[PDB]
Amino acid sequence: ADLERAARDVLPGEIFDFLAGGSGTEASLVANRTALERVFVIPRMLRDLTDVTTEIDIFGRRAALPMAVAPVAYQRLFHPEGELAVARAARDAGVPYTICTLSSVSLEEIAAVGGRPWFQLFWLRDEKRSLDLVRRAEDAGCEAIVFTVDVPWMGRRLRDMRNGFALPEWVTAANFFAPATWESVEAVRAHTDLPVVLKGILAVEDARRAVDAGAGGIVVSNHGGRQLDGAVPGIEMLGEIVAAVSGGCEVLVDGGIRSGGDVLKATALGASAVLVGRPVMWALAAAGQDGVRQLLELLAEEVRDAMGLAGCESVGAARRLNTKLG
Amino acid sequence: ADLERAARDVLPGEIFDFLAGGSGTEASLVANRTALERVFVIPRMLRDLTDVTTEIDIFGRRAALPMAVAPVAYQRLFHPEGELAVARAARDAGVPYTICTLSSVSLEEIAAVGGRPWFQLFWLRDEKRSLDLVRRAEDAGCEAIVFTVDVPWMGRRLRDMRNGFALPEWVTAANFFAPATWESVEAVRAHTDLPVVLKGILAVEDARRAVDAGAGGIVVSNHGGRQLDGAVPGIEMLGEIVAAVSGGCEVLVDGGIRSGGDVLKATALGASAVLVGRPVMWALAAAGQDGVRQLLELLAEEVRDAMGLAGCESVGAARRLNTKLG
Amino acid sequence: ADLERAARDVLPGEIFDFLAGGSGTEASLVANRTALERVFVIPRMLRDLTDVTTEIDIFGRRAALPMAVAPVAYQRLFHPEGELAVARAARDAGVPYTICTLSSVSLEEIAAVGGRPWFQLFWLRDEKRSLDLVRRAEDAGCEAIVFTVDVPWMGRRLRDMRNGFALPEWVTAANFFAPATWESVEAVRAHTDLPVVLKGILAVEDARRAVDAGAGGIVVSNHGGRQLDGAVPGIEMLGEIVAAVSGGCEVLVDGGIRSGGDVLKATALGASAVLVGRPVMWALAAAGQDGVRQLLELLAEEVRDAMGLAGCESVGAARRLNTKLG
Amino acid sequence: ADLERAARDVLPGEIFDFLAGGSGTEASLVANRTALERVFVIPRMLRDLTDVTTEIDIFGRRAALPMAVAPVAYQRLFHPEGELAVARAARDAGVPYTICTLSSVSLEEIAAVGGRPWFQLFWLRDEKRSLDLVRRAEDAGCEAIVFTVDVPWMGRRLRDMRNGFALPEWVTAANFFAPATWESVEAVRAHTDLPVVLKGILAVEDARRAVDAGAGGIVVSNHGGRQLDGAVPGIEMLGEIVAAVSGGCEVLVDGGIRSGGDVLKATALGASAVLVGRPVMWALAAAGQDGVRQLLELLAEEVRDAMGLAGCESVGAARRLNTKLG
Ligand SMILES: Cc1cc2cc3c(=O)[nH]c(=O)nc-3n(C[C@H](O)[C@H](O)[C@H](O)COP(=O)(O)O)c2cc1C
Ligand SMILES: Cc1cc2cc3c(=O)[nH]c(=O)nc-3n(C[C@H](O)[C@H](O)[C@H](O)COP(=O)(O)O)c2cc1C
Ligand SMILES: Cc1cc2cc3c(=O)[nH]c(=O)nc-3n(C[C@H](O)[C@H](O)[C@H](O)COP(=O)(O)O)c2cc1C
Ligand SMILES: Cc1cc2cc3c(=O)[nH]c(=O)nc-3n(C[C@H](O)[C@H](O)[C@H](O)COP(=O)(O)O)c2cc1C
Ligand SMILES: O=C(O)C(=O)c1ccccc1
Ligand SMILES: O=C(O)C(=O)c1ccccc1
Ligand SMILES: O=C(O)C(=O)c1ccccc1
Ligand SMILES: O=C(O)C(=O)c1ccccc1
Ligand SMILES: [Mg+2]
Ligand SMILES: [Mg+2]
Ligand SMILES: [Mg+2]
Ligand SMILES: [Mg+2]
Repeated sequence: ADLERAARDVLPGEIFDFLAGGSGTEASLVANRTALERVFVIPRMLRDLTDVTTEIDIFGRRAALPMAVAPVAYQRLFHPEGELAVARAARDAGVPYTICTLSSVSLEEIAAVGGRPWFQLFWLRDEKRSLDLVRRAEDAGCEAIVFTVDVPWMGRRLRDMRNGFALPEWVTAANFFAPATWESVEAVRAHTDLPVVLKGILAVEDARRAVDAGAGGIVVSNHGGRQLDGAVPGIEMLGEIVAAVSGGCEVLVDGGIRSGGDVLKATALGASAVLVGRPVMWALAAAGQDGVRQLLELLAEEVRDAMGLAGCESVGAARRLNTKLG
Repeated sequence: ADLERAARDVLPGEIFDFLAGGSGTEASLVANRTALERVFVIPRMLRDLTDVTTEIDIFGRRAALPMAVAPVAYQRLFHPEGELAVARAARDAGVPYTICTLSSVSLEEIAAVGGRPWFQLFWLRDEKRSLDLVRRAEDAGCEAIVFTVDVPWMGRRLRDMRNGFALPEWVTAANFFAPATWESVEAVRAHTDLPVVLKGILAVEDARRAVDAGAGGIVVSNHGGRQLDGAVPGIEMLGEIVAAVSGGCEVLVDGGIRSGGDVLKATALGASAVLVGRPVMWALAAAGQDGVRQLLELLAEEVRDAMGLAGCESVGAARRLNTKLG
Repeated sequence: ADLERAARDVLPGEIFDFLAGGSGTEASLVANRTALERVFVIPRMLRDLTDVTTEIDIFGRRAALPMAVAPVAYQRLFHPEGELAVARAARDAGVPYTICTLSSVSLEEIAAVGGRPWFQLFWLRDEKRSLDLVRRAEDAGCEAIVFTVDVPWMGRRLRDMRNGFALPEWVTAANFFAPATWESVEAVRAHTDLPVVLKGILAVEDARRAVDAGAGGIVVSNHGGRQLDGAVPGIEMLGEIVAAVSGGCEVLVDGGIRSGGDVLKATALGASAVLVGRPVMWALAAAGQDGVRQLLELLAEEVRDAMGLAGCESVGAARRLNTKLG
Repeated sequence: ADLERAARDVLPGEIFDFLAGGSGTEASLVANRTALERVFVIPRMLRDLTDVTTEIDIFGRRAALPMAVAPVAYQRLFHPEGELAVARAARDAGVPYTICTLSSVSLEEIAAVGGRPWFQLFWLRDEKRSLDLVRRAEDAGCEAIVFTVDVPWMGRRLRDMRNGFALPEWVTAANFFAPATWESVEAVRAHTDLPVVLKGILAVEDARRAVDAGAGGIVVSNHGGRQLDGAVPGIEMLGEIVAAVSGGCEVLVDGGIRSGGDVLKATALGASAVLVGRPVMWALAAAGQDGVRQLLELLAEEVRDAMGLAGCESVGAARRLNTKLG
């Protein structure tokens, strides 16, 4: 959120491109923003705002905002403290932090920071190794398993191909693949008491099947435009998906959230909470832990401002706002 | 209306930005104009135009045009004569002038200019002080209380933050805050016989509740894009709101009105009248009282021209025009 | 149709602006083109094209194309031969030519060129003088009275105001105003056996009333964007109007026709024929009579090409084509 | 697919324009791309991808991808090996190749390359010569007759007119016209056992009549924007056409396909397969046979990538994907 310039200044171009890029022609990356910009909120007036609160309860825990840090791999690419800097700032802000399967600091180290860590799973070739990663995350105190379900394999990121981009030798997968199926979801659900959250759902019937499968939540998402190029933005499917699950699981959304007003739009369309990816990495690149803290404080102020201006004393009230496309 | 250049020439940049700016990304500021530009009128032909009149009756009084000067705070920012220059030109044009709570000349001085002064209220922390301001306005001969209902607090105007903009010491609140609620509306309605007009309504159910609450009018408005960034333009809610109140109160609109054709569009969508904000301040900056007089004469000619070209001998006929979105 | 550059090269700027301009912000001028560009034809294949003909019968006479030259005042502004050059080229092409009330050569001189002259009427202050002009036109052999019904007064053409544009002394109204009403239409209809064609109809109920009033035709038109700024383009009202009159009169359209493909679009939306204004004046400015001849030959080839490519052996078949908005 | 630059580098400008251009204002050429860009796919997740296959069965034969090389005349314009280079690369990729009536190498030479040759027919003035060409194609082992039905005559390609473009003397119609009708279709169908595929259908009723006429397939197509300027893109008619024929023939589409994601969009809208024209010629110009091979390998990888990311193990599954317009 205007820290993007600072991050472009400091990062090597090919790392900036790894962060910023999408797959193919980047149509789905651009559409995430276009779709949000077409949504207008219809605010309410003259309601009691004596106790405006941005807090929510999600997956058994209070969060300070309806927002979590999205899983983004290899955060030491952006700053030497990598995941620890981001997790510390998230903890201090009361925001859940999603630890990656491909984190550049081990999941146990990040969980020891405290806060509310979730763990994002990629399915390994091996049910047994997959479930061992889930068990590690649970043993370390992670509070939810965010199972990424839109990466049978990685999308074609043409910026990275044009750059011949590769992991610097000083960045590794500190926790150390086969396509996940509904059978994999069931194996995870049977082996943990943590809520299983399926990230990357766009079809209404997949959202309904996720509830039937025992998911505790879904993230309506086209993976920041990095997977199928031409995949619909999650924000365009969110309202239909929220209606189809009719309260059967938490429904989160991501893709393009860049302000507290955008958070308000997502909640007015029915989201329980959003994920935020690239902006958190911009803040990390620009100023480390303190950069991420400042970003989360700015987003917190913007969310409180937008809610009150729209007559909403709580996130639940914001979910009852109506919208109009423009 | 092309006086904007002259105003940019003369004003200090940070004052020009205070006037021109909106909140956040300015999406709602831009949308006010985009929304008007999508409306096309379907004109009628061959009707009697022997006595074309732009006059309306509103809040017990004749007005020369279906237009009033919007409340804009601190008009000495734009010209040394500030509010007195604008109120004199409005009086001479037969246009109501809305005196601000944050006027830079006292409300009694502006009311003494004559004309048809309305008074815009911000709710004070203190029902008693709020009602004393209403009583001052009524004692001074103001004809309507325009209660602003979309500012529980001021929006985030990033131009002003980037400029570190502050009131020059030579500008003060010459009449000298807590969020207004429906209880505040009732307190005002019980304490005045003047029509109470709620400015900043966008939701249909808030317009219906305003009628139920005893409002004499509403202004369908997103506050010139200065409050919630992402709030729908008033012009996009106007037709639905006019249908929902079904004549129970006057329905005004503002945001982006820049020509007599725009006034015609608003009336064809059902508005009783419009407010005009920034253009009046451009005229004031460019040429003081005579600048505002010339602006109002130009708008008067454009409204008469547009009405007649659309076959409308009266504003009521213009409200029966149909429109098409393009 | 790419002769516009040549015309801009040769004409004085203020005359070019008189020709090219619209009223107000020119929104309706631009919308005439935008609206045509959104229409796509659904062509038919494999039909018999052995005898493709672009001819139509209109107002009792065969025309070589479904097109007439629109009334454009003061054509000596564009070329020394003015109206005679255009009328000669129209005659030779088999296209009707509309003589203006404000022609710069007398209506009797232009009618003597031959061809199929129509006469465009502006209502004079005086029913008697108005009807005398109609009688002159009929005596001279004009075949239709094109009564302009969208000019109670002239629109505000800001290019001309900025230019301080006035008629050169070498251009006069060689045939030598009060707002026309439905009473005026009836006076004309009672005083001529020629078909009366009302030019400037946009509302469906005005098209139905025109049939009830005894009009032989209407021109669905916003006057090339020169009258009400913000008036809907005629092409956007054409289909609804054609359905409402259900064959009760001829329905023509104008505004922005710049190719034979555009003629095909208008006919697929239901027009009996189009008028063409500015392009004919470009051709006249660029190369006089021979310029207009070349323009009409190009339009004739483009209309025949478009019809055949869309599977239409006749203009009637083209009116049965379907369209899709894009 | 980014080989377009290389082709522009090497080809003479007027040959590049012959390849790239459309008719008229090129509205239909541009719309082919705009229309695809508005389509978003709704991908499915968590399905079995153990045996993803891009193969289809069409006109009695397996094809490696749901794609064929479109008929493009005079390929020696782009490279000295012309049609033989393209047909060899198509054969090696398992893609059908459409031999043109106006090929610059004889149809028997191209068919002898092997692979799966189809033959595109233009109707000759002479049923007997037309049917002799069909018999030549069948005798040579072509597997389908692609009867072009949208060229009663060639469209007006203004780039070629402005260039005064003509065939170099070193390029000839190595196989050596009157408008085709439904009678011509029947003559072809009665004289061959090969499937007859009507290329250039856009109207729903023409697609239904094609099935009734005994066509084995249709290509929903506006001829790459080269025939009627203003013709709807095929991709905008495809879904309605697929529903109307309800499995009665194969339904192909072309126009603007530039990636495997675009192939996925076409199949999600119901196409059995696509044709690809200009990109194959870019590859041929840039690098001959090996250029076309590399293009087809890239398209094959992109189609497999897009299918799997959208949860589709087969092309049939991709046809059951839903889409949303954006
Ligand atoms: C560099 C980068 C790496 C990853 C790695 C992962 C990952 O190992 N697992 C996963 O499940 N999602 C990922 N993502 C998607 C992310 O979690 C959000 O879906 C989008 O970034 C939301 O959009 P923005 O807020 O970024 O627009 C990534 C996004 C970016 C930019
Ligand atoms: C500098 C500036 C100050 C104020 C202060 C106030 C205010 O103390 N009370 C209120 O109730 N409305 C205000 N407004 C909104 C105004 O009354 C109109 O809502 C919009 O200006 C209509 O849009 P434009 O005609 O300007 O597009 C302002 C608008 C501008 C530009
Ligand atoms: C310079 C100029 C003068 C006139 C004078 C007249 C007029 O004395 N009577 C009338 O009834 N219509 C007029 N018109 C409108 C014209 O008849 C067509 O309605 C539009 O030009 C159609 O649009 P284009 O083909 O020009 O887009 C004019 C148009 C132009 C440009
Ligand atoms: C230079 C050029 C020549 C021809 C000659 C023919 C032809 O003798 N017969 C036919 O039946 N279609 C043709 N076409 C259309 C082609 O078959 C495809 O319909 C479009 O090229 C699809 O669009 P793109 O993939 O090109 O967008 C051509 C296209 C181009 C560009
Ligand atoms: O999932 C991703 O989007 C991503 O960019 C990525 C790249 C490498 C490893 C893991 C994730
Ligand atoms: O209400 C407003 O929009 C506004 O700009 C303002 C700013 C300072 C004081 C009062 C109003
Ligand atoms: O009718 C017109 O549009 C027009 O431009 C005009 C101007 C002067 C005289 C007559 C018509
Ligand atoms: O069919 C075509 O589009 C085309 O361009 C063409 C041109 C010359 C000969 C054959 C086809
Ligand atoms: Mg996001
Ligand atoms: Mg306004
Ligand atoms: Mg026209
Ligand atoms: Mg194609």
